[PDB]
Amino acid sequence: GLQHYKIAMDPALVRLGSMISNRYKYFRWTKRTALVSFMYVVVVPSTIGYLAYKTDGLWDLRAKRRGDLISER
Amino acid sequence: MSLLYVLLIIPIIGIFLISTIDSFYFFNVSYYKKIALITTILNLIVSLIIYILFDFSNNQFQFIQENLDLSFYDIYLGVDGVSIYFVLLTTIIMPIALVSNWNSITNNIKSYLIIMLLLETLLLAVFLVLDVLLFYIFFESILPPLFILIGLFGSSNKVRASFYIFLYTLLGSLFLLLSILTMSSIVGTTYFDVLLKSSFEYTTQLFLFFGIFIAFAVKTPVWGLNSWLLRAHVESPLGGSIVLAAIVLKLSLYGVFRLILPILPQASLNLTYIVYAIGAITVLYASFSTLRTVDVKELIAYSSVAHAAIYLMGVFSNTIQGLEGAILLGLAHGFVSSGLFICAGGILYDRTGTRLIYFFRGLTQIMPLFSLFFFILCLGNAGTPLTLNFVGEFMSLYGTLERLPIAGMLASTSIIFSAAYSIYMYNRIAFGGSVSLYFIDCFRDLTKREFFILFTLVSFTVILGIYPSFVLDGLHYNISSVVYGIEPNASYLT
Amino acid sequence: MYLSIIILPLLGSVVSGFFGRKVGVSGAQLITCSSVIITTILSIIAFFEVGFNNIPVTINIFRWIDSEWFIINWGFQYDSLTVSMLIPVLIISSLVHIYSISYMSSDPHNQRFFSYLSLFTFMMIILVTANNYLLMFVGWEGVGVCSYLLVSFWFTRIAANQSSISAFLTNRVGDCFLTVGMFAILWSLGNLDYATVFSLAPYINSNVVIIIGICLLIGAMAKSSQVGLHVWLPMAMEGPTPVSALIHAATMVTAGVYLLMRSSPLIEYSSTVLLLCLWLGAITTVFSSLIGLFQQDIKKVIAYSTMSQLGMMVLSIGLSSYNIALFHLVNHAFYKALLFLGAGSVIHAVADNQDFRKFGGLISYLPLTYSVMLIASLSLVAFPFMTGFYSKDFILESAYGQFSFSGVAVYIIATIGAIFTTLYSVKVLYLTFLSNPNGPRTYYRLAIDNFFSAQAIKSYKPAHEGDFFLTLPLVILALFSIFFGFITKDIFIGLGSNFFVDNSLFIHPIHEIMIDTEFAVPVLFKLLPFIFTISFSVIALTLSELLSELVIYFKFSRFGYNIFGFFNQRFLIEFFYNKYITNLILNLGGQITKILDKGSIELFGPYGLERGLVKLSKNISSLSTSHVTTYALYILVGFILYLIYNNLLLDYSYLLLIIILLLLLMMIGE
Amino acid sequence: PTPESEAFLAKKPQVPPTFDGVDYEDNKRLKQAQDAIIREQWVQVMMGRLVREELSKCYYREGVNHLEKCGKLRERYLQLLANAKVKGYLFEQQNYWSK
Amino acid sequence: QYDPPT
Amino acid sequence: PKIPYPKHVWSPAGGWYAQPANWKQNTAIFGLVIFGITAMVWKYSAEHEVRHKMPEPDRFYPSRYWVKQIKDYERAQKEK
Repeated sequence: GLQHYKIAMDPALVRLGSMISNRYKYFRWTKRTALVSFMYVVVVPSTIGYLAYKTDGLWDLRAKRRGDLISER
Repeated sequence: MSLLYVLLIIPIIGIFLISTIDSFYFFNVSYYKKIALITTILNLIVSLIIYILFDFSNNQFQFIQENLDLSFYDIYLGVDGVSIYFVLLTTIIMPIALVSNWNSITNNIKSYLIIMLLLETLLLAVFLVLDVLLFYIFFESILPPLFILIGLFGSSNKVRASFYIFLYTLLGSLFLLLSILTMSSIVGTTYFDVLLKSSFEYTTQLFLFFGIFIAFAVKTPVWGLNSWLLRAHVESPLGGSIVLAAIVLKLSLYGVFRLILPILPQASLNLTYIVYAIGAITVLYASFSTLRTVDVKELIAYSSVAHAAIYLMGVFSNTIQGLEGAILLGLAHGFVSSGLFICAGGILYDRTGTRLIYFFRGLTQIMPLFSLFFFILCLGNAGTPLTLNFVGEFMSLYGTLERLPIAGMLASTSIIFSAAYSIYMYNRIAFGGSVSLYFIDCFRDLTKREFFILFTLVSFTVILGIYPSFVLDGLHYNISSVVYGIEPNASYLT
Repeated sequence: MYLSIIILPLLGSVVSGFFGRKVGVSGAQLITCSSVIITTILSIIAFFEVGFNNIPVTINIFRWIDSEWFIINWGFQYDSLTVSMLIPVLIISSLVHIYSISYMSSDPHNQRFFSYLSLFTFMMIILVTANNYLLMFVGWEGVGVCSYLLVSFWFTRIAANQSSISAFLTNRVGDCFLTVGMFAILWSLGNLDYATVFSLAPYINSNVVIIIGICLLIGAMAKSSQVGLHVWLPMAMEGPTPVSALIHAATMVTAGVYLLMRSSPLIEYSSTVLLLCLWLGAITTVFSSLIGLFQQDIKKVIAYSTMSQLGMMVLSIGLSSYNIALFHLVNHAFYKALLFLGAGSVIHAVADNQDFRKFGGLISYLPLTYSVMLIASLSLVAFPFMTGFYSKDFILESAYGQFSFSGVAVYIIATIGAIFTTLYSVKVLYLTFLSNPNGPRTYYRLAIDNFFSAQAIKSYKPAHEGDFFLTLPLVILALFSIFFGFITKDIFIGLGSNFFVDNSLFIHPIHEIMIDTEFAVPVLFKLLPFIFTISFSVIALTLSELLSELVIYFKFSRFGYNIFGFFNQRFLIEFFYNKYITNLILNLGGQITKILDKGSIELFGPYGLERGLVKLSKNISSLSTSHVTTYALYILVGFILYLIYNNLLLDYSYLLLIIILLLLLMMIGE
Repeated sequence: PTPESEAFLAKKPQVPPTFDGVDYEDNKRLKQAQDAIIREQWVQVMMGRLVREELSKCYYREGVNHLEKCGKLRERYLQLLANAKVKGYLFEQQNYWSK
Repeated sequence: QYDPPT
Repeated sequence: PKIPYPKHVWSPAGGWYAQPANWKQNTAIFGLVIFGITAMVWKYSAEHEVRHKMPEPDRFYPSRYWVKQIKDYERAQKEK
């Protein structure tokens, strides 16, 4: 509610903020854009999850001396 | 009378005090802030008396009160090791949150002060109640005061933000509520002492895990569910933003210490690879986007999503180091996140009316004190040593790595990527030229109000960074109870 | 006393930086320099006490982290290695503090400056005096933040800003691997105190030695700029020259070297890491020496010399010879400091120009400055019987002494790197000093010739040397760069020296090469670098000021044009870094925050549910026409369907599908 | 040996650390069992913290000849390192192994 | 010279 | 020359070309503080400096005059 300092508000900068703010309203589904959404939301986390599952309990360093293995499974 | 109930009522006196003075003394709006500020200091004093009496090596919940008047929904209060620092953090932050909006709130000062005082009573009750139905009663009760607070004192798009914080929380909680209700129908109660010693079928644990995890993944927030945070943490008033990033975010982390770890042991141990996939993807995506964020407040808000993943991975690490560092990380995050919002939302936005980083450049030429603190705060956000943020990140990351090496390693990229956006923000605002030429009017530096809320916030993160034994000491014995497992040569001693 | 040399540099810096308003420029200088000088005097005492008498001393103030098996203390251990480390750090820091008194009397912010260099000094003592790896990481990140704060000291330089980012961000890239390595140390041993890692190291699993050893190898690359983690160092020279002397020539860039030496009891039980310590050391030795040859900045050339000497330091680590590494380490620091400091007075003489294309003459103008830089360069090029001779040359014999394929292979690589070391060594000396003038008149227009009628009082400024505060460090380092090598040769190198007898640098007898370094090597190879040094220099002296045509002919040839450009532009490595590493990060962030966040995440979520649910409900509102006959037909239809559902004994799935079908044909308009 | 100080009277477990032959409905008993099992795992871990303190003392005191004068303290640390870990009382409370 | 601090 | 700069900008490190008229007594005042807590550190350091090998009496040894771990040992050795 209070007043601030005087600023050289740049309409190009002002309008660039409007589009970044309002970009969510113009998203559509395309051949490209579903592929991007599919890679980063589905495939990539599925890749980490698959590796996490496949290498869970597999290693343990705790006090493994010479002549013993890091692996446990 | 329990000291714990003293904690819950003093803000109610403040609300009652604030609302009746106009019937006693056109009373000046300065007086009601004086009452609200003093009321929070009293809660801080009581919580400090409780810590000076607290025993760090006792399993029994402390500062409980006899009731012997059992109804269907009684309110029980308790303080053990895990919940006390969360209570301690809340009573430290709330005075600073009111001071941060000492001048910024102009209209409806009574309403703003009453909400925050109410908001304090509801937030303490979350860490103090002694059953899971009471936990849910107070973790969802904050929604109406937060809804009205945002849309009464918020930024331009406050209407969209208020609707996002209310409808994501409500939905996630309803999935949590279906799980809490299933537990109560099996155990016949929700009281922590009774409920913890109940076991559950493996299938029950898996389905109980979901609903609770749906709920805590919304309130963490993990990436892909985080759009309510970017709206409601930016459009909120500065005090509400401080409470929403220092206190409200940490109810879900504490809710793992009551609702997931002790009563769903098998379920957690088998579902960690989902959680670490979500957590690592969260760190990784929430860092790249905050690298490209133009709103200065949104960049600070969305770095919390980055850090909340690290201590979310530390509480699912089944390691005494991970669990402790996770509490330390969420404790330190409250100080540094609070300061960064003060720096962005309180010091820049007040002077300039804007939050676009395009308009800021080389403030170090004009604001030497602001540049100073805004640099320690940026280092703490980057987990630089001497900062409790570093100890929490280090201890969480060891626990995450020791539990799942690949996930902790993919979490360990945070050292590289949190410094990337924390210093890129620092050199764009403080450095990077003489001053932004869009300033047609020179800026005053930090006032004494600004200099002291930041001095406190960086004091806590630094002192507890040299000596984190102040928090670590009382955490040890009680957090031992939330581990799951046994050693072949130390189990079943006879 | 031993805890005092940790506190004093800290105390000067806070008064310089937080009360510099209340002590003024000269007070800030006097306080911090004296604190450094006092810390210098006690450091040399500890060297006489910790090392010569063989008494390591332990200080444990209080606990830092205490979680189950994890008890990290704010504790400090002095042993033979850390007193040797603290000599070049403290001698040079003091001299640079004095050198900056003259250097920056014109820079306004002069007392924020003197606090950073004394804050750098504090964190370098923390790094080397730690009991454990985690406390070392405090001095580790602390010098990294001190370096950012100094690289962007002129923060209105955008160039300093990008350089500061590169220094800060690149060192974090190594600090991730260092931090992950310390996680492996905590995992496999339960702690990271030096006494506990090294006592148990000879018994731990081989593979945990590599995984730990590898991680600290990457961390060494970032601090000690190596073949991949170096882009931050050459443009770190955007800071004031005093910074580059103390920090980016002699102290901060050997933090990684010190870590490899400190961890020798641990890393010595796996030849693999030592193997990569060897090959990476030569690859970075030759990769850097080549670059400096084609550099048109004196600061950026001498920066690339720092990496090359750093590269030979890692090579000896892979040689399992840490005593040579420490000996070369300190010896390189003394003269290399002077080389930057000598350049610094050069920059002050001219109007702060840094290009060789406008440098020349100055023999009569800067006699003292030329004399010291020659002294430093001779030790840099390992001219026989100098400070750098014993330290730099011994490496090659040590490299050749290990009679293996790798040792001989890097001897050629080191020697060809040493050949190019001579080339830029004379290039700096020739172009700046031993050549025709190439700047404007004002750099050389003395007052002997009148050349002026009414402007005799001013306009001369003929590039005079500096004052006492600028020249005193030059003379002090000049003595060390001549004699300090010979005096301490038995102290560090010797042949059977018992200086390192508290297990400060652990060496395993299975790969001892000390006796073979002196005996089995043929005499020709021992003196071979001397032959190349004296020879390959005169060709440069022949190719410039004697012919000055072959170099021009070689430049303009199509084959010769690109080889000049390719090496000048740093092997295009930063090109391959900016385009395919950081711009990639900046576009993945762009894809996530446009397509995903303010994108599909909203569309397949709140905005999408918002838009469709609004339409779905307008349609169901459309049936509410408030006409009684339509309403009765709706009631009769529901009456019909409830009868249909019941007595037909329909499966419930049809009812669900009917409702979804109705809801989602109600979604369809018209 | 060292006499037990007064502070080591209230926090001393009054019952051996197991869940065998106990009643979970007796709340006073279940908690003490949990406490006692926690007390032993923590003492065992802190034995490691003293053997390392003792070991570190030798490591400076011997140096070059450290691998052959205090290796006896070294084995003790490794044995504790392999066993002494706070693992909690929940797996004990919920599973019975019964030899 | 050196300006008085202000 | 001298760069122009604002006169309102309060700095903790001083500002642009900061030096007070009392840069000496204030320097002396601060200098006492550094000395005061240095020996304060030196006292605690001299009290906690722990060693395991004792020096020969002949050899030069500056710490024989302040540290405790050997001063008591030296006088204990002075008993025969």
